[PDB]
Order: sequence, then structure tokens, then C-alpha cells
Amino acid sequence: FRDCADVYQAGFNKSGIYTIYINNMPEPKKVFCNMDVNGGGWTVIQHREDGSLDFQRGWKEYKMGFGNPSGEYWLGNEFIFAITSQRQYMLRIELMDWEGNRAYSQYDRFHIGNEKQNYRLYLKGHTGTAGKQSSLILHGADFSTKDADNDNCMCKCALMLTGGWWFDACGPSNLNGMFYTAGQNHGKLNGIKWHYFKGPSYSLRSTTMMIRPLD
Amino acid sequence: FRDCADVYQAGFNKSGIYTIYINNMPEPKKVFCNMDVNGGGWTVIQHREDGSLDFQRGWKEYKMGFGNPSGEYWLGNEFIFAITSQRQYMLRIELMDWEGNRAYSQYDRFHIGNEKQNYRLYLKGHTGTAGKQSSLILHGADFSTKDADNDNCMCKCALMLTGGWWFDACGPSNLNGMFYTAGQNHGKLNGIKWHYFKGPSYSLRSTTMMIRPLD
Ligand SMILES: [Ca+2]
Ligand SMILES: [Ca+2]
Repeated sequence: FRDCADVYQAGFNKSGIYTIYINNMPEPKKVFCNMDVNGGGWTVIQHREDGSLDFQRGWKEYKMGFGNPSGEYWLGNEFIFAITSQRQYMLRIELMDWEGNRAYSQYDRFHIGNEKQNYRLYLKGHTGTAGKQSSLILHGADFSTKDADNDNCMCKCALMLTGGWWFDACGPSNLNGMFYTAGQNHGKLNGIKWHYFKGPSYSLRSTTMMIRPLD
Repeated sequence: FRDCADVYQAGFNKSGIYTIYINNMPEPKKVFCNMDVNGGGWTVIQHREDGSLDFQRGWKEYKMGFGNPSGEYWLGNEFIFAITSQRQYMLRIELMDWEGNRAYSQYDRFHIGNEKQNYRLYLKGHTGTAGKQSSLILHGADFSTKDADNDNCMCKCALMLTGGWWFDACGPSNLNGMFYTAGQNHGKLNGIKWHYFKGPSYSLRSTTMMIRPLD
């Protein structure tokens, strides 16, 4: 049982917390499994909805993960890497604004490099209702944090926008930015953003990043 | 000593065959080291000059490598993956036609996925004198061979063009195609090609693919 896809095919069709056994990882891992969207079998790698969890963290916490799979959390890059190294995964991103609208972006192929490659992101095949173009750079960006300046900018994107992300310079997204209750009509530019959906100044209400095998 | 870059910095400035010790590989590996081009320190992952070596091979030979580092060879995907997983590498490709002209393409970032990811290629930052656009797909293609149909085509690119490559459908290159002596004015489309340098019907005289750390 390497992922929520496995969990699903073994007959567990209810979304919720499961434990999975990831190849090459020393200990099992608790994750949230979304079994509802588009046939289910999704492993959630990040979730936000209320701002209870602080995302202003360093490289090591972003690597190992933080938060609680039952609420807001970040799975951790080391884990995302280990899972997406086992086979070929697709990535889906669920987004909601503060006005009741839900949208998604989806990528046919997703993986990231290992820690020595700064967990560099490579994607292909963007579709969805959250913008005609991808708000995540497809073409290559390392992961960056306040203590690891790996972006494609002369500036320091993590310092400017907060959180850990595959910043470009700094690029059209950051789902790990500041949670703002007043996302809609008020600031700022360091919030939870997805440019091609709601723009650079709109901070979103909830996000879920989740992955599953090509099939 | 993980690569020819290490070899070079230890004072070995003469191009030729060296043995390197790649992290996570059970046995040492002989490679050709190019210490001449642009400051040296290049590890050669493929070389062709005379057509003496047959490149029409299956997945396993492409994975483990074939040929002799002193002549024409393919390092092997498992090895390319192991090396490029150690640290961030750039890729440079040296090309010569049959009319005396040499050119190169260069990529700021290079790596490939693991075997379970079909050694998928991801590149960024193409420069050089071998075409204004990259003849290798940057955006994502698995590696394909006659016995592993992983390309982005409905057709079978490896069967049509021969060899093992990151075929698209089938894309603007194949440095592992048929070696033709009569490449300039004669066939064929299944030759050693780099579209943005010489075109799809021109088979090249020599090729060298080589890698080195960003520094
Ligand atoms: Ca920077
Ligand atoms: Ca095909």
C-alpha cells in the first residue's frame, strides 16, 4: 500500500486519514485520502481552509512535513519525493475563493527532484477550470524557503511572499502564503494566490493539492 | 570522486578514460572525461564518430550502457540517473556535420527520472550555436526503445527512427539513430539528427553528450 490509490483499490472508499507505506521511507506515514473527486484514490500533499496552521517554516520542516492530516497540513517534500518516485503520478489542485466558487488545476505528469536537486518541480499537461494557463511554473523551479534561497530571482521570494514554494521570480502562485480571512477585497500580495484563477492580489479560502497514479 | 568534475579538480587535466565512483552504484564505472571544452570537467554520457557501434538496442542495454568509453558508447540511463541525482548538472552537446562545421547545444539544468519514471527527461535553459530552439524536447518525454513504447506518439518512434531516445511524436532529435556515412546529401530520416542545426534529413558526423555540475 504505497498511496491512497492502493488504499482505494483495496475497497476503502471513504475519505479520511489513512496510513501508507512508502517505498524507501523508514516509517509509515499518515495522510489524508480523498476518495471523492473524480473516482477517488487521491493522496493529499497539502490542505488549507482556516489559517489555523502557520506556513512560515524553514527547509527542514518543509522537507519533513508539518500540521495534522485531519486539518491543515503540508505532507513534506521528502515524502512527496518518495511517493512520486515510486511510479508516475498526476497532480490535481482544488481551489475555492471567498465567493463560493470552486475550481481546479490538473497536471498529467508530476514529480520533483530529490533534496540535492532542491526538490525541483517539473510538470506537464495543465488542464482545468482554475485558469487557461498554469499558475505553477511547469518549466523548472527549485523549492525555496526563508532559509533556502533557491528561486529564479535576484530577490528572495520566500522572504517577500512567505512560506515554501516552487517560486520563479516569483511566479504566478503560492498556495503556502499568508492565510487572510479578508482574502477577497483586501490584501495582500503575500497571500494564498493562483494568478490565472483569481489574480495576484486575491487570497483564496481553501486549497488542496493531491496526487494519484496515471493508472 | 563522483564525476569528471571531481577528477578535474584533483588535478587530472588530460581528457581520456577515468573511473568514477557514483553514489548508490554497486560498482565503479569507466567513463570518458572531456577536460578541454570550456574549462573541462565534463562526464561523457554518449559519443559517436564512426558508426562502428550499433545503437539499435533494447531497454536493458540502454539502462546499463553499451560500447567502450574509448570509442563510441552510451553510458547507460541507470548511470546517467545516478550521477545526475547526486547534484545539479548542466548538459552540453557537441555536434559536427560532414562539412567541417561544429556546433553545440547547452542546457543550464538537466536531469532524468528513475527507471520507474521511464528515465523521463527534463531540461531548462537552452543556449548554443546548434539552433535557436532546442532540438531536444524540454517539456517532458519518457525514454523509449524498440521494446518500450513510452513516447508521446500514437506511433512507435523507436521502431520508426531506431535507437533509444526521449522521443516526442517523434520530436526534433535523435542522436542515437542510424549512423550514415553519406549523411549530407543522402538519407535518411532515421539518421543522427538535430533539427534546428541541420534539419530532419541530415545525418550528423559526430556527437558527444556530456554533463557537469552547475558549480
Ligand atoms: Ca532569489
Ligand atoms: Ca507510442
